[PDB]
Amino acid sequence: MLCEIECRALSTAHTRLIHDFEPRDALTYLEGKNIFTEDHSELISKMSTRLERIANFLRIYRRQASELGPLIDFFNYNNQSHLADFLEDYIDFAINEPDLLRPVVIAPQFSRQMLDRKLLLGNVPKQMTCYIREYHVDRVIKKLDEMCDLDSFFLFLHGRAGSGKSVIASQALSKSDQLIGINYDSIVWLKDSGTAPKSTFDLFTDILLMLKSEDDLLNFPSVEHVTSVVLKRMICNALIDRPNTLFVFDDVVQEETIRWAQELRLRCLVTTRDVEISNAASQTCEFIEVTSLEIDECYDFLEAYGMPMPVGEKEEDVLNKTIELSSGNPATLMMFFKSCEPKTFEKMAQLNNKLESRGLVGVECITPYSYKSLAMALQRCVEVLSDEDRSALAFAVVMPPGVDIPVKLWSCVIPVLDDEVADRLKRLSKRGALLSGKRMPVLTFKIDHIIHMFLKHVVDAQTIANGISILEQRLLEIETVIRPEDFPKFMQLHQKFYDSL
Amino acid sequence: MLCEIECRALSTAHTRLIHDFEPRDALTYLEGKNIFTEDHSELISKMSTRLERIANFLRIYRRQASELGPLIDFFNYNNQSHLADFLEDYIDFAINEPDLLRPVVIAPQFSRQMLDRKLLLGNVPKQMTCYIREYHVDRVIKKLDEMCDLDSFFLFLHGRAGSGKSVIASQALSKSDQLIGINYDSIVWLKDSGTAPKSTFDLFTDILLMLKSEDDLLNFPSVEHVTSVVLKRMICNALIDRPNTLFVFDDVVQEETIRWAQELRLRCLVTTRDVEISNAASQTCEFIEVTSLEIDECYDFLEAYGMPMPVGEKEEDVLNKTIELSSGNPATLMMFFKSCEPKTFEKMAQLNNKLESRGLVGVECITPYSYKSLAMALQRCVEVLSDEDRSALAFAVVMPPGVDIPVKLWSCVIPVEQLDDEVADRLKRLSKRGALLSGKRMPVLTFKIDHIIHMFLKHVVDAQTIANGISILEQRLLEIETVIRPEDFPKFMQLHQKFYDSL
Ligand SMILES: Nc1ncnc2c1ncn2[C@@H]1O[C@H](COP(=O)(O)OP(=O)(O)OP(=O)(O)O)[C@@H](O)[C@H]1O
Ligand SMILES: Nc1ncnc2c1ncn2[C@@H]1O[C@H](COP(=O)(O)OP(=O)(O)OP(=O)(O)O)[C@@H](O)[C@H]1O
Ligand SMILES: [Mg+2]
Ligand SMILES: [Mg+2]
Repeated sequence: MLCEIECRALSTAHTRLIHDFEPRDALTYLEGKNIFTEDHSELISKMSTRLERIANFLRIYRRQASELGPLIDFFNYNNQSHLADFLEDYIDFAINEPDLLRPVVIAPQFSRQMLDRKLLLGNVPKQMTCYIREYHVDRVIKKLDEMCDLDSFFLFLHGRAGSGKSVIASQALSKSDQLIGINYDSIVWLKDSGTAPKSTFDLFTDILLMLKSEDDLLNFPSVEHVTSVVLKRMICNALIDRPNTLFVFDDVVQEETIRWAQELRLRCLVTTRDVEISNAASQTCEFIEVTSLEIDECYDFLEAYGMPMPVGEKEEDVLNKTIELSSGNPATLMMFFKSCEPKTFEKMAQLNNKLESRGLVGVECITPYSYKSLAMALQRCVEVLSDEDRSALAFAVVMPPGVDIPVKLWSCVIPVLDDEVADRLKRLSKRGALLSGKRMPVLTFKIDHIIHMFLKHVVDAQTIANGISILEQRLLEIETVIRPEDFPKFMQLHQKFYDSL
Repeated sequence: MLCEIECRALSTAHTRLIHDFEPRDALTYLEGKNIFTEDHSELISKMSTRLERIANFLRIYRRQASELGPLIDFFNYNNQSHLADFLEDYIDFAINEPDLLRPVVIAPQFSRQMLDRKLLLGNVPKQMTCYIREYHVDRVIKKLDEMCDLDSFFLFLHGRAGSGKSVIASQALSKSDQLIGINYDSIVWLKDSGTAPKSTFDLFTDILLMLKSEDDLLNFPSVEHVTSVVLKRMICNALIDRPNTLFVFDDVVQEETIRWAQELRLRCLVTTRDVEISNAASQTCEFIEVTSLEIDECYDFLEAYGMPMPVGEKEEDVLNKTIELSSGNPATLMMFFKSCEPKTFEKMAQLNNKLESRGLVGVECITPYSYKSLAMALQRCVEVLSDEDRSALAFAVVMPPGVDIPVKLWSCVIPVEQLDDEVADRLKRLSKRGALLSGKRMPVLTFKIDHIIHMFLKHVVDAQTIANGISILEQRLLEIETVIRPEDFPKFMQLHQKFYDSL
């Protein structure tokens, strides 16, 4: 055999071996330099046209010669030195010059390549135009290039529900023309939502078909009936073709799906609500959290969608009302714009009210989200919890939202040393991100408003009157500052908040 | 047919028959040396790609030639002597010079990028990164190289449940680049869990497909309906292609599965809870036990996963609490880390408590194990026991865990002339069928019971059945530290009243 460079030279010099070069002329000389067999020679010497005696002379040559020499020592001898010189020069700018082009651009316009073509068969969705989160979309791409060498790995883009985890993939894959082509060769993107015990197999049924190209979606058999093991090994098969290929698993909720991408040794990205699905993986597991929208970042998001900026004082405040409500949440923001009809501080403030008094359902819209209001979405990240975690949850309604509070101070309204309350609470601000893991000054959690007006218009009416009474019970006996235990027996600073019941 | 060495040479020299070798070139010459049929020849001469006219030329060749000769007497004639020479050398370091074959005509092609390949397709799972048990992973690989010559054999990697038997295979196969390529040519890895009377056939249904390459997973017929005998002989068929091939049978529990790998004369590794499945084998049966984690080894496991080391005294003790609890058990350890939230001696000691008072379910996690808590796992190794062994088991809760005690001293709480030699008999069947106790011979025939293998029982046996074993204890109990408690002082088990209080 030869190699990519030695075969690449017979590739490069081709509109020349088309114009002038009779193969027969070389047969006698190459049956001799022992790079042919008499069946070979005649096999090529009796062809109808030359494009045959040439394509056959080339295909057959790249097999027999211990190198490319006994062919330049022929174009020289055949009055065709003008050929053997080109090929000589090509051997020189490869073995003497250790450089040619690097995987880059001499065939430009990846604008429908890396874009359109490669992305659309990855089923990547349209990236976002009118706002882009730098910080994160950047960090991601970075943590990708870092691993494009690695042989299998898990990138967890964990975050809040509806909080815009998927858009950043569509952006961080569509923005940079390196990830596709350069770092990774192809892309395959599947939304999971594996709830069933069968969704997680079936996902990797449609991946196998995401792989299987036009190469028989007709011959698509009864894939539906195959063993877990057969489909799996039958993907290892289909994988020869797609080396350095990247999977996006938009919205995973089953941990079996992750068990699967590590059984299969897959390079994958994951967008998920629940983070602990990563324990199923003993691997290069690296994560990027998707914070509630920073107080500065949101502002920018606003003007991005022609949304008016504060003139006075208690009008930016009647905007801080909204950032306070949608405690940093893209999708519940988008439901707003879409539903801020006039666009005045006026009609926005009508809504700040519809919210305190109709929860998330008071903005329920046709947002580009696959959900009406957030409530529809959250409903799920709820039913997933343990019947025990579920209980301890819907009780922590009765609270100060956007207020930082001690563990014992929570122990009062919660079911079961109150070290176990501490335990559930963390399982929560982890399994769908619902609170706050704050270590110092003192082991305290929080509860945002979005993650509240959901609860608010969702828990059985009596269950609130009950949590509040259960509050006052303990509550007795013997601003940038956490409220100490010199003054716990009264939660009266927040009587204010507590009035709204 | 040929054989493992004659077929192993066409296996070894393969990134060469990929780079340069047209099968058609050999058809005319082999229809002639009478090692083909005209249907055969055209059958291979009209293929779309060469990887076909090559895989078909190889599969078909290993059938027709009384030996491998009429193929080296061709690569010589086809200007491809650089091939026929490799294969000549390979015949030489097998029929003349034993041994020199692996160092010489095999290693200079070792490719660490080709493991990975071989491995993904053996369905070997990702080896473990952040901790590796030297002692064992090493011993294994050793006991493998020892047999890569042998024609069929059983390596039993027996051990406790969840105690990390399978990880060591993924490591001992993925760490050393000799086992794959050098010692053994290819690898096939299947998790058994054969409970049904049909799981054990079906396993060897999916192996047959593990073998059958892209060569018709489309044409996969109604394999489901074939006789035991036909599938079996139909694997002997499929085996011509995979000589020196290694099977891993992650977690076997049916002994029929072993009857099968010895009917088939298979080179296999086995990870298992129950050890007696080896009696079904009259063979080179060699075993490696997987001990509870050594008291030093565990420590290392800890720091491996950024876990804090003892500053004071009764804080390493409130670590020795945990090693004492998970009486050397990887998977029940992993459930811990995953669930040691802050990571302080504090929050770890909260858990030392959740354990004494919620058994294994007090750490039940999403560990990389295929089980929540160990309990889910053990449940099985339990329902396997004989209804009689099952009884004698759940009674030996009422005990001192991590305490070494006499047989008669057990005879008291256990079911069944007048000689308690039968208690002795069940107890051994136990620390063998899932490893549950302790086979200690001298000073005196005594067993033990670890804590993990206890807080399972603890939160599992019917409440009354404990109040009952304890009363049944005191009954006999009367009548007429590095030292076993003698029989001068048996009538009182009061040293362990301490332990016994927790009831
Ligand atoms: N420019 C933008 N960048 C990021 N997110 C945006 C942008 N514009 C709007 N969004 C909001 O995010 C919504 C969809 O977000 P996304 O699907 O990423 O959330 P998610 O966290 O993936 O939720 P899930 O995984 O549960 O579907 C949009 O319909 C919109 O409400
Ligand atoms: N080297 C290791 N590093 C970290 N964790 C380990 C290691 N070995 C074992 N474990 C623990 O054990 C789990 C898998 O254990 P393993 O599969 O080895 O046990 P097993 O004896 O095979 O049980 P079974 O026979 O039922 O498969 C891991 O998810 C982890 O919790
Ligand atoms: Mg989405
Ligand atoms: Mg296992």
